[PDB]
Amino acid sequence: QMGFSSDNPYNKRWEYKWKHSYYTYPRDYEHTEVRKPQDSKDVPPIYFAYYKDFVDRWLPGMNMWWQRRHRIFDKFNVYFLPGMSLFFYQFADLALGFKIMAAFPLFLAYTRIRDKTLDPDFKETYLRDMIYQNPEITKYFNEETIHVLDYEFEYLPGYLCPEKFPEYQNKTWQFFNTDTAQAEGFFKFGDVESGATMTLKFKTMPIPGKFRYQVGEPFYFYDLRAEIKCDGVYKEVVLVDEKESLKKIRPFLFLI
Amino acid sequence: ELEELTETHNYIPGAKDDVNLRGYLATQFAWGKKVISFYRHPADDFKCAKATKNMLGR
Amino acid sequence: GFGCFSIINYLYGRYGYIINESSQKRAAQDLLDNDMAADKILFKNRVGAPTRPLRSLDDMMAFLSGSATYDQLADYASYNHAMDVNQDQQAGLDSWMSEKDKNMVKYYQRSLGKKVEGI
Amino acid sequence: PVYANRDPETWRSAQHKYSKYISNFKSGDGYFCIPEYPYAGEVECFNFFVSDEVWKWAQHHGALSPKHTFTIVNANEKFVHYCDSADAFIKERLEKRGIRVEYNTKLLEVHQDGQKATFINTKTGEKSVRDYNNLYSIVPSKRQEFLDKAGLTNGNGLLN
Amino acid sequence: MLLVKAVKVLVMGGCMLPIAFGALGTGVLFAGFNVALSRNPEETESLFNNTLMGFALIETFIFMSIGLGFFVLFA
Amino acid sequence: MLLVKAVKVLVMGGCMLPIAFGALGTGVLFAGFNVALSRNPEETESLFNNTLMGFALIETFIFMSIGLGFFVLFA
Amino acid sequence: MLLVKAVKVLVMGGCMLPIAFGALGTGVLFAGFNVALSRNPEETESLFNNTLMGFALIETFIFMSIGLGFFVLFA
Amino acid sequence: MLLVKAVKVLVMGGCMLPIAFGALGTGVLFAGFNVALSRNPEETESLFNNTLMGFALIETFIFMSIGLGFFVLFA
Amino acid sequence: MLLVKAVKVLVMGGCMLPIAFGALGTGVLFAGFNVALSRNPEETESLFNNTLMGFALIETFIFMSIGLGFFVLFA
Ligand SMILES: CCCCCCCCCCCCCCCCCC(=O)OC[C@H](COP(=O)([O-])OCC[N+](C)(C)C)OC(=O)CCCCCCCCCCCCCCCCC
Ligand SMILES: CCCCCCCCCCCCCCCCCC(=O)OC[C@H](COP(=O)([O-])OCC[N+](C)(C)C)OC(=O)CCCCCCCCCCCCCCCCC
Ligand SMILES: CCCCCCCCCCCCCCCCCC(=O)OC[C@H](COP(=O)([O-])OCC[N+](C)(C)C)OC(=O)CCCCCCCCCCCCCCCCC
Ligand SMILES: Nc1ncnc2c1ncn2[C@@H]1O[C@H](COP(=O)(O)OP(=O)(O)OP(=O)(O)O)[C@@H](O)[C@H]1O
Ligand SMILES: [Mg+2]
Repeated sequence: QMGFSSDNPYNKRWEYKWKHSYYTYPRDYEHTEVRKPQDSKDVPPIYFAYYKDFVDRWLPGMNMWWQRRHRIFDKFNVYFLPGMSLFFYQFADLALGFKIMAAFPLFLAYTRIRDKTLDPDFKETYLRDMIYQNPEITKYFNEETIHVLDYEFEYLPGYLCPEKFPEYQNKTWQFFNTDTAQAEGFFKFGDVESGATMTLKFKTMPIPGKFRYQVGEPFYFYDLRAEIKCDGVYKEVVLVDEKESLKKIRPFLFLI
Repeated sequence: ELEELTETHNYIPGAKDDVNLRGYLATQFAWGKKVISFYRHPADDFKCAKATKNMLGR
Repeated sequence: GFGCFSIINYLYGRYGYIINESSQKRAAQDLLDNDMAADKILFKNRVGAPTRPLRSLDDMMAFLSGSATYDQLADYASYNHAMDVNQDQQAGLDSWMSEKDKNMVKYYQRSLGKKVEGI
Repeated sequence: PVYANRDPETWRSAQHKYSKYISNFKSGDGYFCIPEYPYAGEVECFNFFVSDEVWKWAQHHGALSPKHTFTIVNANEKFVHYCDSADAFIKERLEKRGIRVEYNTKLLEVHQDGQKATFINTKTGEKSVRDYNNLYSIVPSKRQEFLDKAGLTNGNGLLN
Repeated sequence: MLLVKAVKVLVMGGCMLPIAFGALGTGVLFAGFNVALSRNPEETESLFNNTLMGFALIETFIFMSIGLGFFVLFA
Repeated sequence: MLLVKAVKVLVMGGCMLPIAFGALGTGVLFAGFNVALSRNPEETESLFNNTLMGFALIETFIFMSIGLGFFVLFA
Repeated sequence: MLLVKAVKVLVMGGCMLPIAFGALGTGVLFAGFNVALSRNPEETESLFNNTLMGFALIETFIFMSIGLGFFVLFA
Repeated sequence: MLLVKAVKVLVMGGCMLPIAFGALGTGVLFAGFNVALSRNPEETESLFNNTLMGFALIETFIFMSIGLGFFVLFA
Repeated sequence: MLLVKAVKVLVMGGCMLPIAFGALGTGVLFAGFNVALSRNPEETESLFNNTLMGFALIETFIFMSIGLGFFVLFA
């Protein structure tokens, strides 16, 4: 699901990505059809630029934090950092060093809230390169003729089944995280040439790569399935199977 | 067209002209002879920055 | 770092005497014990100035280990008139000094704002 | 993830794979293989006590998956042949730490494609293939024939 | 006491000696860069990079001493 | 008192030491530039920019010294 | 007593002398590496490594001096 | 007073140190100009210009010290 | 007594003079190695061994000085 969304009807999955060069916001939202001069309001009201920045930049940004608030309710953000901020706030008048140690855990909480509330962005260029390498998909789909009908990608809530992923049953990791950092979604594709359609379901999880402490890929497709549908032919392609991918690599269990 | 350059704050002379001949006549004897790049806006800044294992991004 | 350095520097101001107050009391009396010993072994001319600190090895150490030795000698050398007199003594003009002339430096120290007794 | 006791001659100063055996063990089955005596590096190459302590920290904060297996595949029946007191302490400390051992088994083959390691129990002659993700083995030795053609070595291949 | 304080402030002045050698070490390094550049101007990148990297280590010692200076001046 | 002040002013004189090494490091830098220039004059511009650039970093330390000079002299 | 203490802090300042020479010796070494690179840039990694290695040996003397400093400063 | 002035004038004498290094750097600068000229005399005027340019940056440090000298001598 | 002890401590600091010269000598030797290495890298092993050997001879004098220092410091 897309968290950052305004009343603009076009380009929903690109609204947070596109950086417009506008000085202020357009008078009216992008029109879906040709309208009449009286359909819009000339000389918009006073303080209109400040109103737009609130309902087009601030409000959709707060709806994101509210939509994904279930990912920040961990014991570290809720109890540790605020309690650490209060212990030094009682001594803020003694010296400047206490003001800093009382505000740092709050700026740290915002950073974790900021990063955790963003929409999960995978490397889509790695994905399209992966499917365009499969002959069963390129048989019906090509980049010059493919179009997106629907897109959904959101984190999975809470801890998962503690038999397929026993890693998340760690009280030290749970103290910092209340979610899993995994995401699940699909891709509705269509080809204007062959008329084919397919639902590209996929699951992702962060993995370690080639290093000790740093994550290798926060969104690694360990399950990638495509249910291709054509004029009268139905195919099911398995680019990445989870039963064979989970035997080689395990999640990363982000901390902080 | 002059109002379009003003209202968009494209007040760098000759930015939107493919051949800014007026820009070459003024720079015939200038140091670091150069003309403004095509469609250069006085507000855009494409500056980047990176941190490497060495200092100063090297 | 700024938070910790500003904190420990505060604790060292509020607290700290718990472990260093002894070293200050020791140096306080020591700074007075060595000064009293300097006045015992030091050449003072008709004014209270240690003009011969290098007379012997024991005088060099007593002059350096003292606190007021630097001032009694610096104030004597910083007094224009006192050095004009000495410049005349070197030429052969000298005489006896009264109790008021002997304290020409104490008057000079008082003028600068010093706390000097024995006028 | 296949590691050994020495560095090959094809590596330059910019290669540090030797240092990743302990660090890059995020998950999977680990094997520490000991060849058949006589071999070089009896005690100066046993790093399964430092790895356990380092791999003990990973399991505390989740860096190392909880479903991992590390076992010592010893071809020989004992670690230190000519010192029982030393070998007794090792076998005693391995148990206190919680490490598993398999004697009379020596590594035989390594498949770099699917990460398959073929082991064989010299005592029973029964071989098996096991998936690995972090493998360490002390390079095995080999007796030279020119010392046997002259009639100098005795048995194992050492000088008499 | 008062003299030891005088030596402390004096040592702080001695810290300006690396500052002098750092200047000479800089001109020497850039003097070689010029020559090294004329000999083979194709590899400007590497030469130029290694130059500043050296300049870094040179000035590193400079500020290291400055720290040592204030340290002795107050400790 | 009078001794320490005499040392403070003394250290202020020490700051003129880098000023000396900066002069030598400067002549050496331009000495090499002339050689580097005569070696390959086609790339004069590159040598020249790098020449003056190094000089900037050289007198930068010199200015930095004067800072410490007045600091101890008044702090 | 205090006289010896004055020399203790004075010797501590003297430790900034290798710091100055270490800075100059750094520029000289890297100045040569620049020229050596233009000459035969095929062995960058080799020459580059030898440069940092030699430098490490320099800081060894530097830290050695500082260690010697605090030693005589307190013993 | 006079004693502080005595160390001020003493510092004022230190200003002659860059005046000394400036002479050596000058000789080195023109030394390179000569050898560099021999290798490529086709660009004499170019070298000559950069030669005198460097000698100016030398006196820049020199006059700077004399300024610093007279200042602290009276301030 | 207290004076000769101060000179003993003073001489102990003087040992850091070879330390400075040794640091500068290190860059020079390694500089000659790098440049000499680029000119003939086929025999890097030979030049490299000779380099460290010389560096060892340098530390000989270094340790000799410190040895001399501690000696006169207590003898
Ligand atoms: C206890 C006394 C209170 C002390 C005063 C505290 C004031 C708090 C409110 C004012 C400061 C708000 C932050 C301004 C800085 C961020 C600017 C911004 O909006 O960017 C949005 C950005 C928008 O993203 P963007 O700016 O990076 O751009 C997005 C991409 N493009 C440009 C392409 C569109 O989103 C966010 O930053 C996340 C939401 C920010 C949350 C800010 C805090 C809001 C607090 C709401 C309080 C609600 C309860 C109380 C009020 C109830 C009302 C009745
Ligand atoms: C008595 C006064 C108290 C004041 C409190 C301290 C506030 C700071 C001092 C006042 C300054 C106010 C004016 C400055 C406006 C901000 C300017 C700015 O640059 O900000 C842009 C930033 C943008 O940050 P950004 O990371 O999103 O993007 C910028 C990226 N760089 C830095 C590279 C450019 O947005 C912010 O406002 C961050 C600071 C917000 C501070 C909020 C403090 C509270 C933390 C959240 C509480 C969470 C509690 C956890 C509970 C459990 C979870 C459910
Ligand atoms: C009159 C009243 C109002 C006055 C207002 C001020 C008007 C100023 C007029 C414009 C001045 C522009 C100076 C630009 C100089 C660039 C020359 C050049 O391209 O170098 C070519 C030079 C020479 O190449 P050349 O080919 O162009 O010229 C050759 C010259 N001859 C013929 C002699 C051989 O080569 C270089 O690239 C060296 C670049 C060095 C750049 C150093 C200058 C930096 C200063 C600019 C930054 C200032 C930013 C200030 C921002 C402040 C914000 C608060
Ligand atoms: N190789 C790069 N070099 C310089 N800047 C980069 C590079 N890669 C990314 N950046 C910057 O980091 C930003 C984030 O990169 P990111 O791959 O997440 O974008 P993306 O739109 O999600 O790509 P994709 O469609 O494949 O998912 C980019 O917008 C870019 O500004
Ligand atoms: Mg993406």
